[PDB]
Amino acid sequence: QELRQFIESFIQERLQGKLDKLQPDEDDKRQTLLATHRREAWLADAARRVGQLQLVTHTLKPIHPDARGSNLHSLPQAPGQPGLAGSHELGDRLVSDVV
Amino acid sequence: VTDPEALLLLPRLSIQNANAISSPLTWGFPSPGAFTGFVHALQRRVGISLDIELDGVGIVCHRFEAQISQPAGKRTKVFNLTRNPLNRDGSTAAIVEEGRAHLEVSLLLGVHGDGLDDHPAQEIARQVQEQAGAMRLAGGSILPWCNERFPAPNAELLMLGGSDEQRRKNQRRLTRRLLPGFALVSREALLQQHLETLRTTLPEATTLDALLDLCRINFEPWQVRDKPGWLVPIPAGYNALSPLYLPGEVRNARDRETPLRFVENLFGLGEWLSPHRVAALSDLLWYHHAEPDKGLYRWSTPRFV
Amino acid sequence: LSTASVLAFERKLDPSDALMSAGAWAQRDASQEWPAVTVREKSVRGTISNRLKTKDRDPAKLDASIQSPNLQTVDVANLPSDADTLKVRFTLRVLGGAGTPSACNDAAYRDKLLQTVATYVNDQGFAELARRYAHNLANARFLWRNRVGAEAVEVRINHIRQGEVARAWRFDALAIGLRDFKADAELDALAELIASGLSGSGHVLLEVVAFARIGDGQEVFPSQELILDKGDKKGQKSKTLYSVRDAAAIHSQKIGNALRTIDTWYPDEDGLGPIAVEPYGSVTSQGKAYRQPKQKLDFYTLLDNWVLRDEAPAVEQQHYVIANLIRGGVFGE
Amino acid sequence: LSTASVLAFERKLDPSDALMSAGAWAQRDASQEWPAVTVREKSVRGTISNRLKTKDRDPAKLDASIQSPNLQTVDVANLPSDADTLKVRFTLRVLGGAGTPSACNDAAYRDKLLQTVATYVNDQGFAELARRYAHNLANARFLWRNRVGAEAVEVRINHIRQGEVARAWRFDALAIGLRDFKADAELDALAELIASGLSGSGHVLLEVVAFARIGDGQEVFPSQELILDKGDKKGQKSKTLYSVRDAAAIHSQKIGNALRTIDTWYPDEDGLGPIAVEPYGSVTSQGKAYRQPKQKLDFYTLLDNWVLRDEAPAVEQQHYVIANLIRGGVFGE
DNA sequence: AGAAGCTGCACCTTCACGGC
Repeated sequence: QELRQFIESFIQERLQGKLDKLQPDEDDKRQTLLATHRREAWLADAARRVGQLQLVTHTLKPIHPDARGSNLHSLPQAPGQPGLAGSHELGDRLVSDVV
Repeated sequence: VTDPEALLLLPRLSIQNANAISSPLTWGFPSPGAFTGFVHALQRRVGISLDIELDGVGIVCHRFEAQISQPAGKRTKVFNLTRNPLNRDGSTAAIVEEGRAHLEVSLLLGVHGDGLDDHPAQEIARQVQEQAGAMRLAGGSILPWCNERFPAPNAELLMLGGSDEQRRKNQRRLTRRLLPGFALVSREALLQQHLETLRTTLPEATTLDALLDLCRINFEPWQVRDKPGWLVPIPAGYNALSPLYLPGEVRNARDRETPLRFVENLFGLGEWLSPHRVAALSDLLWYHHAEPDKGLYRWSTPRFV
Repeated sequence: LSTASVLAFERKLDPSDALMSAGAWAQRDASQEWPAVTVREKSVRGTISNRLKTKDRDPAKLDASIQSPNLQTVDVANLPSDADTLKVRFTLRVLGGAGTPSACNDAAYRDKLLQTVATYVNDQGFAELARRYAHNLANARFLWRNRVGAEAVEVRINHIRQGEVARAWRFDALAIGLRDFKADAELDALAELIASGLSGSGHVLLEVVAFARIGDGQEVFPSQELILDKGDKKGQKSKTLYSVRDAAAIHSQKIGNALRTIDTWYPDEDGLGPIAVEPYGSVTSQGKAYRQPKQKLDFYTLLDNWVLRDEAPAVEQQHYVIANLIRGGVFGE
Repeated sequence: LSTASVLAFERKLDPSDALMSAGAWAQRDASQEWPAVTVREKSVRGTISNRLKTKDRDPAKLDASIQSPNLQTVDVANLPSDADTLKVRFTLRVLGGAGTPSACNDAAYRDKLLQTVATYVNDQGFAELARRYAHNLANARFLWRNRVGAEAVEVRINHIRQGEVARAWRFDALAIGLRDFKADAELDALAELIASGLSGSGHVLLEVVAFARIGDGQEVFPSQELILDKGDKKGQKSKTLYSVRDAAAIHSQKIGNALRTIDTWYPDEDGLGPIAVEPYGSVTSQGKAYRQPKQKLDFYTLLDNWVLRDEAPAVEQQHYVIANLIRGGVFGE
């Protein structure tokens, strides 16, 4: 309602980005590209599209990217030993990767 | 209680393709975890036959030559990669970036066991050297001293094998053999000290170590601030993401008899001293510290200062 | 039943980097005071000899570009004008424990794999494999571009027993061709030494030194370094050579691929020549990958047909399987 | 059947950096220990000879045209005052196997390219190409500015077999012109030997010496180094001559340019003489690039008509295409 | 006339400048 025009603007932005770099003259692909990527079947296909995990500290993909392993979202516990530190964890909050 | 009674000195080993990548934040010299794992593999392959333990190891790095290049116009450096063969159909495969470096490092390691009274004088060190010649150190094949103008022997010095003047004499004749090198030391009290002088009503995330790695040329009423020694960042162990799993729980492990855990790197501060200001060569050795139901799979050089 | 999900094999037959010195022929006896060839940077001026992309361009700027010169700066390694012989020297460690997997999940798969390689080394030991490795050490195949214009080449191999030499071999590397694998006496002695170093008994250290008669002042080729050239002017120079201890040398993997190219058993016209031993056997020169898994001759299908379905391959293909085991790799599902 | 995306061709006819020594004429036979020409860095006082810019067009700062000795720092190479002969010496390998690329992607394109080069070399061998190469070795075209005022130029070509000569040619380089390829018995023998080296039927390394009477204490011209450094002054030399081990020398790519000028076939006015063989055949000193892509006579369109579409060009364009393959380089999509 | 594995194709997606 108040946010419907925001997601319609994003859907139309993706639609125009798809229609711009088509280099099209024939075969009429814009009818299907305006049937799928414009109406609210795009949200049905977006909920159909899976793969995300929203990681924090565990991306297995830098290690030889053709590797279908496990990725974690669990920031570690604070080390009790005084001295060394890591994980960007005691301040200055961090963004979450997604794989 | 981990105190050595001897110090087997392995001479200046040359390593042709090491791991110049050390950690997701640090590159350059390999991890001290590699050297502790190399000595633990040597104890697995040699030390049980002699009923001796091998705990602790030094690093000197007589020379270092990374395989990098400067992009012609930038202030950073990129890694000289290797070429992998084609995949299945004839196509150039996706490249992974492996950092390789030529090292030349001698290492002294602390013998601990009852398998020496006076019988293995210098055949225990010959056995350890002639078995460690067929091994790799950080991913790098140890080139085992081809036909040249000179050889390079090994040494075995005992702390109880000699009186006090002979103790310092043997320490001096030991440190003459590795004097152009640079001893690597874990410095965590210095990192916590620089943190708590830095932490004056402001927090931190990881800047306590990044501020000691850099070269700030700031102004105070240009000047430049100095650091004692080469204070470098080093990967000092791991930390627990996951609770540890049973051996028959994680798919695709290395083996199905060891518990597995998912870990993150940990980061600390190291120094490259010269080994003529160590004040006890029974220090300067890298030991493990598990505390395994917490995480904290650390390696360090304790008993230093 | 099921194969190992993680299956690793370390590189046996591990060579070292092949440093290049320069000196006169028949001075190969005193070939230790020989100075090394240093890589130099030289700036060259050439033309626009690459083919153009006439997409979103105009003809005036492109033909003005091909009318205009092209300035580059490459790396080059020359022999001196007082040295018509290149001396390429490296060391080689034959480790031992060939068929042992360095990582394996299933204990039953580990036992069946160990029994399979045990039956192989029982009925047919490392004779043919070490003979092919001794050929590829004996013919100077590790001179990749440094061999094609040589008048005469000679390979001297020395076994270092404790700290000094134990056995000396001296081969003419042009009589031993690059495509045929004959049977001689000294080659069989070197192959028996390599097999003894490969049977788990010893970890044999050899030195190989190859003299090549190229010419006075000619150009030699150390192995070129790989910079991916995606960024800010990191590809303006277009040629960087490998240098260790201020001396031009060849990479370890290039010497390994050079003494590894022993496979004369692939289903596409094996009279061509031996190719490098790879899973889905690939040559980067022709841009093809022989032994695709559509045919039943790749390393993976031969492996889990040998040690899982108990059917042995042909006598020539299990040599290739054990050559991948010596070659080392990361496999598993 | 299409063009491979990576196609690399290795340099056949590989020369060396040609060193320069100086001596006296009629001592050409014992010209072995002749003292080398050194590069002397001198500082010259001059004038402003360049045309003025819009900032120096002011009436106050046209004083730079009036009093400014312009104080430059150049290099020079002179003969000794009792030595009137420049000797230039280099070596040249010719390898053979021209049409085989050292890097390819499409093996079908590689086989088609090998088929076209094979039906060329069994149709017409390397006769015209090696004849023109031997003619460019005959007249001292590698003496670039060291030939324009020389009184008599004599070249000596020695077929170094093992460490000694096997056949020696001796040519008066001024009698053989720089614009037409005539016939001679010794020239046909050298052309047949270069053709036998170009077909892989032998190992050919030649030693080329060239003497030229420039004059007593005159100025010889070695290669000038390209310095790829942009705008700076008051400390820049802007003339740096090339030298190896304090001996003035000509670049190897300069000699390779000079003995490559065999192209008398280009659709523009060919009454001038042979130019070098490049794709989009360019003389960037003259500012014009012959064989423009607006004509159908560059290397790439003729090659992709000969290999892909099986449209064989004329025999002269076939010689041009095979001369580009002998040159080497990067071709492909 | 129904099950497994292989291949082809689509879908995602561009920067801040000068040696302890």
